[PDB]
Amino acid sequence: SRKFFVGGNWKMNGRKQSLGELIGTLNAAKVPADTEVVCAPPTAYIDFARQKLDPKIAVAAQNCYKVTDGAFTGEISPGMIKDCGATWVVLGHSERRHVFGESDELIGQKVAHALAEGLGVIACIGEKLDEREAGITEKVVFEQTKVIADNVKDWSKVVLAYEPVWAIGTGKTATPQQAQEVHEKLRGWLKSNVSDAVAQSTRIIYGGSVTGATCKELASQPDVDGFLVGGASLKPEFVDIINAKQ
Amino acid sequence: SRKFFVGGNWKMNGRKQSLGELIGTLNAAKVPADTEVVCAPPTAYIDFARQKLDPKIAVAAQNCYKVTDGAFTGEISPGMIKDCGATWVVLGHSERRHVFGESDELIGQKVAHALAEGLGVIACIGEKLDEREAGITEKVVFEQTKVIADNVKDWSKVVLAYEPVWAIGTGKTATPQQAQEVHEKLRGWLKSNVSDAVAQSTRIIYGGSVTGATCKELASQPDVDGFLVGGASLKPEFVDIINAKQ
Repeated sequence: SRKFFVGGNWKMNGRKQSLGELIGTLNAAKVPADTEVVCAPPTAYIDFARQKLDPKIAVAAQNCYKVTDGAFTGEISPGMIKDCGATWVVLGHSERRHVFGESDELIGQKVAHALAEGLGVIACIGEKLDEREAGITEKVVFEQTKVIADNVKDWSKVVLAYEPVWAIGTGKTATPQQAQEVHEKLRGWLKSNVSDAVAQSTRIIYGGSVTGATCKELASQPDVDGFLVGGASLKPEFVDIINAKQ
Repeated sequence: SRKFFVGGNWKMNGRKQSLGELIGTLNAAKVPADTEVVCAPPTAYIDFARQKLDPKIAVAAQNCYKVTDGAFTGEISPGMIKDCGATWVVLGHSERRHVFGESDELIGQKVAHALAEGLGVIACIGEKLDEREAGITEKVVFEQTKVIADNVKDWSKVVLAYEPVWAIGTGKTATPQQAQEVHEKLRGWLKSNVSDAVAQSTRIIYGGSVTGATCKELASQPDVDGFLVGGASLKPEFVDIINAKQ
């Protein structure tokens, strides 16, 4: 049994007014004892969000760089994230890979550094539509997962998030069975490439479309251990998703 | 007369404690009249710094993206920057261009968006060593400045910062005469391609190595209107540089 994990990625949305209201709503929510909840605010608001959020909810940064301090204008380090009271960082998000061209190697180095500095890591992988239709879903997600694994010595504070990028605004959508299919393959890769123990214990969360209407069936899939939620994470709907297994 | 402008780019350095100390020292400093001082904290600390800094000192973000909200995990918008009480953003910094591969096109789009949203912009340009040695300093900085300028509709909100990347961490050093040479070329470019008014009124600040021992000679150069200070901005030496015209 792996502990249910629900992360909310606020992306680049919100201001203090709107996010304060959202945080009020989340603070009022009775968070299930068996569910681990994490919110990832825009970078300018990590501090603000951590101050306002009840400690029952953890805060994540949406990205970080790979050294503790340096001449990297516009970046932040795991040390700063921890200093702001956040305990997680999202790494390798599809938007960072594809819009900002972050390489597997760079993401791997970020993972190693974030873990070494005491953060938990939500490490994201996922294939694009062209890749899925060319039939290389496995080649792609396995290679992304491998580079992440090459940089994980301890999987205790790692959560893998599968993003079906092929279903983001493409005209295709993933069924719960298709999500389950990839999650199972990913877990199989962990078994065959790392260990049975790591495969059994590592949360693989779903980063596809999830809403109040769909969260229950997705959460029931045997290899789906939770969610990295997009737009719904900014709405009272997020609470329904937190309640997915209740 | 152009108002002397001193910016401190903290880059990816510091934590609440050390930055709190830096801020205390800055608050206690006597800033000369007619000197505009701006500090650019790491993104996680924009909010923190603005809360702690005397209102006499403005806060800048070190980067932003080109739309107001959106699916850009890890980015922030001019709207968020303003919401945290900051009034400037640094754009096109050498580290953004050369470590994170930000294109001129992207930088131009960011400048346009930040200005449309009512932020001030510190727009950075500068040539690398291989460019300097190839004798194409003017070609490079002129092309960078052109993209910036094509995306400016009100120069009263812009400061241009020349970074001699060729001298920074290469082992080469820039003299006051070399800085002045480039600044005069840039002002002449503004005069020829934008207007006489804009050339006369626009601050062009020097973003190369500056110490307490070099700042007065640099600030005495006719076309040098201040500094974008790097590492020294974290130290008491910054106050000396603020007083370069004194």
